[PDB]
Amino acid sequence: SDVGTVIQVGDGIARAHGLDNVMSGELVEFANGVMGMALNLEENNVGIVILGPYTGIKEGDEVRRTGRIMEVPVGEALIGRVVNPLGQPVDGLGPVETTETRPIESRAPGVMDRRSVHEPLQTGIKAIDALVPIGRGQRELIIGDRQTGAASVAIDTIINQKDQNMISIYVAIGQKESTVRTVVETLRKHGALDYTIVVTASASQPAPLLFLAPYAGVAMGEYFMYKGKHVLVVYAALSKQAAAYRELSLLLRRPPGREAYPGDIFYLHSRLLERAAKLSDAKGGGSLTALPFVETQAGDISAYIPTNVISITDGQIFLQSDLFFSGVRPAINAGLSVSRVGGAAQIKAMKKVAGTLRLDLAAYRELEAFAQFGSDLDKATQAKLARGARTVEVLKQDLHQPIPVEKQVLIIYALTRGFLDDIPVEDVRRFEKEFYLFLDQNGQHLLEHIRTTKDLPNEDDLNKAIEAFKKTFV
Amino acid sequence: MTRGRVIQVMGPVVDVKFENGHLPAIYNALKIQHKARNENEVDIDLTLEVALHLGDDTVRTIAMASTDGLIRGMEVIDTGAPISVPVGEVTLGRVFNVLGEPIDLEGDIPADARRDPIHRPAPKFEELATEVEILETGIKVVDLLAPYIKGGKIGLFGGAGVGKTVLIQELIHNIAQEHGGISVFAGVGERTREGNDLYHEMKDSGVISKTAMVFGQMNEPPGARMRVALTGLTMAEYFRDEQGQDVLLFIDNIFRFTQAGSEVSALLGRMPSAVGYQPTLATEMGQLQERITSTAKGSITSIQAIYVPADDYTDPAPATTFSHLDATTNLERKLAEMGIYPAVDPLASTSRALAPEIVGEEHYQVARKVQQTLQRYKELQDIIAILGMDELSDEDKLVVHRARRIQFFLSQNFHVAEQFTGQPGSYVPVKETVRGFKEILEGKYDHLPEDAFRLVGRIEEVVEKAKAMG
Amino acid sequence: TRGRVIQVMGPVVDVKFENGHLPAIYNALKIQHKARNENEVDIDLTLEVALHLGDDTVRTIAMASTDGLIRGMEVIDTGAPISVPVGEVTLGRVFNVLGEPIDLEGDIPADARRDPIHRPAPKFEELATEVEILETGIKVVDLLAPYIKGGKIGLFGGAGVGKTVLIQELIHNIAQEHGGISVFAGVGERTREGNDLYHEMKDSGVISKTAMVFGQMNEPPGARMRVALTGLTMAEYFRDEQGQDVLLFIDNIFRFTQAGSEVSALLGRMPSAVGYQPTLATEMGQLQERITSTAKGSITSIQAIYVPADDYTDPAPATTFSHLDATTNLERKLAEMGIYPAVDPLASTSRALAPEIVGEEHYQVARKVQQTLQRYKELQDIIAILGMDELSDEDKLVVHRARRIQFFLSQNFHVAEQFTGQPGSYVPVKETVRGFKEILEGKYDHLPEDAFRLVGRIEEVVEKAKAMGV
Ligand SMILES: Nc1ncnc2c1ncn2[C@@H]1O[C@H](COP(=O)(O)OP(=O)(O)O)[C@@H](O)[C@H]1O
Ligand SMILES: Nc1ncnc2c1ncn2[C@@H]1O[C@H](COP(=O)(O)OP(=O)(O)O)[C@@H](O)[C@H]1O
Ligand SMILES: [Mg+2]
Ligand SMILES: [Mg+2]
Repeated sequence: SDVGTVIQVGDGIARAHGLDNVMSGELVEFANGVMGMALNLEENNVGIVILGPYTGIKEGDEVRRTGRIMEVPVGEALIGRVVNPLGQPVDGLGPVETTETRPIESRAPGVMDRRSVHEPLQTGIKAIDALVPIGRGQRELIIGDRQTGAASVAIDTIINQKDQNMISIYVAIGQKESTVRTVVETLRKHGALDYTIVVTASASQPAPLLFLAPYAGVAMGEYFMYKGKHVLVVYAALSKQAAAYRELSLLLRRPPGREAYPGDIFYLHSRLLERAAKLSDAKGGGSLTALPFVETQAGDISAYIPTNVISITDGQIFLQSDLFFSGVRPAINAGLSVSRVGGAAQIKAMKKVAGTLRLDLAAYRELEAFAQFGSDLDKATQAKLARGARTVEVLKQDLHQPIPVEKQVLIIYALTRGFLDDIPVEDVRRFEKEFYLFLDQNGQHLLEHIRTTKDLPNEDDLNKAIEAFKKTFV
Repeated sequence: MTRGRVIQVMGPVVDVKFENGHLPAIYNALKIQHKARNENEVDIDLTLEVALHLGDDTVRTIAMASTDGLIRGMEVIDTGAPISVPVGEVTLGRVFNVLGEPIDLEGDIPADARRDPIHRPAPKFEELATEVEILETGIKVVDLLAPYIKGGKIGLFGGAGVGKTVLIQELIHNIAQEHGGISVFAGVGERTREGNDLYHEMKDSGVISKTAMVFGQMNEPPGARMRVALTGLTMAEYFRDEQGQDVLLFIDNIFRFTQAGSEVSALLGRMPSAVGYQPTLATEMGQLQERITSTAKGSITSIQAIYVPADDYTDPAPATTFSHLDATTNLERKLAEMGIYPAVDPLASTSRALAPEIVGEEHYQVARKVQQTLQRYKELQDIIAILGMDELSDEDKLVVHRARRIQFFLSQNFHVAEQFTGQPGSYVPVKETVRGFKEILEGKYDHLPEDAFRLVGRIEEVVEKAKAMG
Repeated sequence: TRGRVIQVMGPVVDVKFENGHLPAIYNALKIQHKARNENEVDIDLTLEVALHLGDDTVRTIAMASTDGLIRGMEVIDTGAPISVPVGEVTLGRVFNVLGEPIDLEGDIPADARRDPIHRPAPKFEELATEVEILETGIKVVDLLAPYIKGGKIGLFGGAGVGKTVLIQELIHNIAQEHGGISVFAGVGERTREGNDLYHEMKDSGVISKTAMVFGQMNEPPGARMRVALTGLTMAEYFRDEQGQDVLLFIDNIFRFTQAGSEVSALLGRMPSAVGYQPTLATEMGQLQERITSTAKGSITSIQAIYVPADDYTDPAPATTFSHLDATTNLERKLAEMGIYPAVDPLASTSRALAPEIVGEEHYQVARKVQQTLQRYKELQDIIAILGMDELSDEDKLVVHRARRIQFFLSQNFHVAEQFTGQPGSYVPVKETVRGFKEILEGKYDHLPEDAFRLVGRIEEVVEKAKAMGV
């Protein structure tokens, strides 16, 4: 009925006899206070997945029913904490003091509740903001390579949210716990802790928690989304959540699939990633954008889980160790990367000057092999190569140094309008830095106009400013 | 009277127990409508499809929605037929999910509406038409180089931002204007953001009013993602068989349909076939595709978008799909950047559809000369850039000057394009496009500037555009 | 109470308990049996409880051979997991997985402190989070893979590339200097290598501060599963109670997962990808998370990790990568070229090189070395055909230095004298960074490339060229 007795246990699952009225997905309690989740209802037994240490449970022990589905605490108090996939604090600092709860398995918004994505999510990285823009309500996969700096992309994107009126939720899945603490101390220093709330499920935890962590993060995000806020969610590794679920489903003896994954592994991640939406105004106007991150082992994205997520998301940003060692950092491969919202996720000033930048980069990439023979080329090809070298130089950036969008737009304008093709390719970085200082000193009207109208300033005044700076460059 | 009980719940899979003499057929739909008796329970409104008879009066089923909150001993009702969706005029201007319930906010279909089963055998051998018939679309490039067959399967290939959705809405508009056919759009494994975008774009087009539309979202379970294509096909079949007309069916990603089938096979525990696909790959594809044909009283013709899993065309899903294509159409970002819309380059289609019968006398001679001229110009495009600007300029300028005029005359002004630029848009018959290209190949129009040939309808409007620009 | 043996299938044994007093999971069981007649043998065997079955029955994993067991033998539940001695008494001794000394120097007293092998890992509040560099005296590492004091170091590589030689060189260079305790755990590798290392430690004198635990290839999978946890417990005692700085050397932690996968099928699990156990990541994280430094002490862990076919996508190495602060990846191509130690200079992420510490002097040299070696890889396929003439002017300036940088990254080890005919060298980081800056400045472009091979300081390159007759 509402009680039973344990008949088998081990490897983090247990089979129970009884509990006839238990429902799929219900929370369940053993005699020690250890919780479990009823995942398999079969003819005569129940397959229970244990959410703690199982070694205190024996065959013949009682088990009892809680009568409720999985729920998560939600509220402004979680802000600045570190918590479990359940709402439990992990940082010390005492309890969290939430006032309400949210199911882990809420439905995604429908067709009719969405508005098209139309406002940007500024990461502060020139390459991203210019060539692979991200909007609010978008899902973008960041496929890194472990020798490049792939995790700093998400952490710098989160730190850049400080003046943009955004909540964020870092989710660490199957990470080492001293590295999730290194992330917490990094965010703390930034006062980025002060928005960032943080969910962690480290490699030592039971598989079920690692499997629940991304859903708990999204459920904490949706609270603020439906109140009307904009939230950013970073999934540290979905492939590890998939591995945890595969382990559970093999231990419950379900049919195996392509790599021993169950038949609903695609549906798991579809359920997860379709909760990130841009709500329509009748629904409040809030949004939730997701950034799943994946580490490659050489460039191979042909694994089953990476292919699934690639098919589900709206774009992917590619970082390659070949570019990273040849001096190109952040090391984004603009040719292979894609964003399908792009254009709609940019301000007017950027959308004005990014197209020519893209054209110049593509022409340079297709001309690269001719560069070895420069003395022999026609003047058109020499011009193209000269522009490409400078474009690549200006797209470089230093780790943990974000740039405001208006400064990004101004320097890209300077490049694409020909002002920068007098400087030697080795002076381009220094030129950019000194130009930013010059702007700080006396381009305040231009900076303010861009900030206020999201549009390019007057061309004549802009040209005068750029020429004036060149009159003092050396 | 027959009603069963839930006995096993294992993810999207549910087992149901029935009395001995009243087991449902193997594709029937089952309903669970439970009201929470106490606070320890939850409301559920799920639908199941029977998949296998296991013995001992139990059946194995697949859920069309989430199975959270189910309880053993819950009561299940057998509807006595496959999923049945509404058909007819009420479907026009609406949006449905797999079960035939509108997911738009514009109300719901009255209970006395007529509803057809989603599962059904293909038309009999005697019922099929005895000969081939070209479907004229009014689009010059297609109707010349890659003519659609009534009852044919056409593969649509292309990149991003090249004009797929504009070409689809223009086909829907031209077919409904010049032939009088409705259409059905069936997105399988749709990103929900892209479904909302497509609905609002198509609404503005008022081609939504012809469009009648079914979506199977990426976040639905595999059974729903498997069957959404069949529900769309049923709504098109109604208009072929009842109204006796030529219909258009668009399937966004046949690959996602096959992938959902593979996931369902893994869930039901069948042994995987080569490259991990379900053993029934070919049978499932054939059952879907063989219901798209031309009969004595109408036809269905399908534009299908096909994803090649690793750019490997020998992979089982692309191979089994390509086994059914009558035609193809590829879109080029190079042409979209050159400003040549529609941006089409549709070569394989020439060989089957065009060549032999219909076009084979007049139109095949014109179309072969167009293809040979554009192929020559591509080879010239490498040498043209440096040397060839001078060296082509006498000998090859005769080819290039005519080839660029042919390349510009293949573009066209679409009705749907009027919202981007103020051009009314035109519908050009097949014999007129055969005529114009024959003239340009004869050199009647060489004195006119190349730009006069761009983004226009019949050949005469080229003369008018040139006369207007000088 | 007392149980009985029911089944014996190699390493896995089923035991039944009578009065409803089942042993808990991870409990140790004893089978002690003196022969009843001349048709039996004496048994003294230990088992670890793994699963509970129905009908009062348990699955256990034997810690020794199962030959000789009969159905019906009596089994004693000791009431707790395997427990091993901790403290000063462990220093200078050699143990097996059960805490029994295998050296000939006596036996540990019965009343001594004895700690259990299974334990939860330290919590988030108690973790140490600061990076100090550890100098190894090895040029490639200290430049391109710096080790962290109190961090995790992984040495990846396929068979026969130099993992064990490098581990022994690291012991030789660091253990004597270290002001703490050292622990070594041999897990599934060669008894000959264990005997060698023990005698070298003895001769040096370092053995007076060192505890060694061995479970080698000849052991059944239970011992190879639990020997690493025995060593870990011995190290945790010194980290926690004495607040000491600990060095933890583990040789081929891959054998731990391999032994788990050996027993999994007999335990009754379904296979996962590439034939591993479904619980690979969980079982690996259980062990890996206990090896960490806290506010009370630090553990500097250096592990050798086997890559089954140089295939780094194999699940065991792929899962190990997420637990390491720094890595060194050894390359068979270098090994075959004779470049030892054969570290692949890219893969290491140099991670400690994490810009600040190295950042001014050392980071610019390290990144300029990696940029030069990246360009030379791209050149190597061009180089063969076209490249040696065409590259000979521009790119030969890169190739000429890349050949020399790559030969200078090799070194002669103290423990490799039987392989090199030379004594070893110890290079401080200042001299390394100086030498590589010189080679990049072109101060040595004139010396023959062969002089750079298997030396220490750059002055040694100059001397070797002099001897060659330059
Ligand atoms: N016939 C056309 N005439 C003018 N502009 C067009 C035409 N076809 C496509 N475009 C332009 O290209 C864009 C392509 O949009 P769409 O068809 O939705 O892209 P996609 O190929 O991804 O489906 C249009 O929004 C419009 O700007
Ligand atoms: N530093 C070195 N100098 C000379 N030879 C080496 C060195 N490292 C490895 N070798 C050669 O490679 C062989 C295998 O190395 P080993 O330590 O067994 O690597 P692994 O443990 O990865 O198999 C050694 O026997 C030796 O001949
Ligand atoms: Mg499109
Ligand atoms: Mg070895």
